[PDB]
Amino acid sequence: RGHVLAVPYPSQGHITPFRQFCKRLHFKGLKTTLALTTFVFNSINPDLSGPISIATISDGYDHGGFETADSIDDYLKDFKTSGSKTIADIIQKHQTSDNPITCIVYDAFLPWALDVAREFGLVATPFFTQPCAVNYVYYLSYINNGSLQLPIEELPFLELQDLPSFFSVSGSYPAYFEMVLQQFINFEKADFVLVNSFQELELHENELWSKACPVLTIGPTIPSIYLDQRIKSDTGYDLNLFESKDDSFCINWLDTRPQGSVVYVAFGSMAQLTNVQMEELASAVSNFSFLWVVRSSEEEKLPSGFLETVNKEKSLVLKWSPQLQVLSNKAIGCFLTHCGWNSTMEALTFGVPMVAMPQWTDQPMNAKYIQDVWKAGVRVKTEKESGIAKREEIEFSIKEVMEGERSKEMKKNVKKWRDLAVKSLNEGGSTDTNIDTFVSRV
Ligand SMILES: O=c1ccn([C@@H]2O[C@H](COP(=O)(O)OP(=O)(O)O)[C@@H](O)[C@H]2O)c(=O)[nH]1
Ligand SMILES: *[C@@H]1O[C@H](CO)[C@@H](O)[C@H](O[C@@H]2O[C@H](CO)[C@@H](O)[C@H](O)[C@H]2O)[C@H]1O
Ligand SMILES: *[C@@H]1O[C@H](CO)[C@@H](O)[C@H](O)[C@H]1O
Ligand SMILES: O=C(O)c1ccccc1O
Repeated sequence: RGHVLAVPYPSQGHITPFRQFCKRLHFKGLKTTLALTTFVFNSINPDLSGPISIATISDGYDHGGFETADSIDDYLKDFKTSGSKTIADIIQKHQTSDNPITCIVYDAFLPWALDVAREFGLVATPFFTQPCAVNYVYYLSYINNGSLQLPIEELPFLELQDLPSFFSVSGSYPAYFEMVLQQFINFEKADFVLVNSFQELELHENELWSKACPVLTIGPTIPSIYLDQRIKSDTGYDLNLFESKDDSFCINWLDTRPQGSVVYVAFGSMAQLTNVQMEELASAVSNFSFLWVVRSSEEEKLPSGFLETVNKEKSLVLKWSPQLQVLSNKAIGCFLTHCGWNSTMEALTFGVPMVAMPQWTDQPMNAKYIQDVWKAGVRVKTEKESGIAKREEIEFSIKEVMEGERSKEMKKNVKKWRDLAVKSLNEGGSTDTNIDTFVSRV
């Protein structure tokens, strides 16, 4: 008779793994309530794929969300204040109910949630939505104090341009940098540490980070239908902040294309590219058959007249994609990606080789593992005066994944991950066992 209150950070790349993890807990017999901010809750269009219980909380920006904050530091500060009160509201209200909350799974970005869980005598477990290698680097910085020493002794192959953007773009995003460092301020006092990865994907880094902490890999959070198929209702991502266009057009359009012919291009839910970068992309893209996601707020930055000179026989532009169905479609030749962790793990488990074009935060690390560890893609060369990828380098990287000699080797190397993820989610696998360890304790 346990009840987990799950609290993601209010963004798509964090709500999705949290929701998928709750579906796994429901399948194991554990009730969950998902705590969403009021702005996010009123932004979702509910087409559910499974049972869901949602409580709303506040970050202090119910009306406008993050865009109405004065600054990133004010947003996180108000969210700790408002979010701590409204999380406590849910726990207190449920204390006289059939199933009082017994545990808080909270986003590692929000370590103040452990203070609330302690105040009510609850089990507390941070949930890291980024891979073990990224988190371990941040842990090493924190136990120093905000500084990392290259080379990292137990990971000597990493260079400065492989690190999270906060290290290589000096002074960038100081409040977000303090946030990722402060994920470890009280993890000492946490019962477990949960991570959206699976052990066979980063054995070395999972082993290293586990010496410091009790870490439980519980991923990948990809819907059950694509992998182990143990959860029959888990057919897709069902908490979308972005309207889905009514997905059939894009997937009908992909079915007409020859196998491996389409270059899929997407940058996640919040990355913003410059006009100069959009033009180098739009030029490089146009030498190929492509499916490119440009979010509605980014359409301004494409060259004027572009969305009409597209060749509609071979190519298509969307505001948002059904990315899971896109990546499982065999018209896809390769994935030009910003290397957000969900998109990386989705590309890996589906066997789609990548052109890595990291933009910031943990993306450079994922780009490095994509190219040099998993050997499932190549990283675009960026010119150093700008940080920008020129169209000729973007085109070279696409062709290297689409057709070169290492292209054939990268396709077989990435096809191994599906069965390893499936094995991990099935009975007796590392993730399935780690979920049972967590459920037993709760
Ligand atoms: O057009 C799109 C682009 C992204 N995604 C989903 O949005 C999530 C993006 O998370 P990620 O960690 O890759 O990037 P972030 O948005 O956090 O930068 C992923 O689950 C993708 O499958 C989608 O459904 N349609
Ligand atoms: C972190 O700061 C960045 C700006 O540097 C914000 O864009 C980001 O806000 C996210 O933006 C998404 C839309 O692009 C929303 O889906 C998400 O809820 C919101 O958190 C900040 O988190
Ligand atoms: C932070 O800056 C990056 C570029 O470095 C951009 O991709 C994001 O949109 C912004 O939040
Ligand atoms: O939403 C994310 O994926 C994210 C990742 C790193 C830093 C800040 C963020 O909002």
